[PDB]
Amino acid sequence: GGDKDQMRQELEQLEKANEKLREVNNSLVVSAQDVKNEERDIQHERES
Amino acid sequence: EIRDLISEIDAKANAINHEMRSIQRQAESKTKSLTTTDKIGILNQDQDL
Repeated sequence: GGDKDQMRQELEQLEKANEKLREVNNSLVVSAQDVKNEERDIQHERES
Repeated sequence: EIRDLISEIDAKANAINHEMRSIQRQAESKTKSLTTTDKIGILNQDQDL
């Protein structure tokens, strides 16, 4: 009974945290892909 | 399957995020047939500029 109640409350807060983590991971991915593209472009231009 | 679907749709939406980024770029390119919207970008072409 105690585990069921604590797990239900934790799962509600965890679903909220998981949605927040998905949003922040998407925001971190935008930055990641943009940085990698800028890197390769700068590399090729300077090399040539 | 739901968490796999969560990852699949998250990856589908991540691919859609990259696809939407590409849409913004191509839409901007098509509308950029007329004179450049901002000319601060013309000065990025050369180190002297």
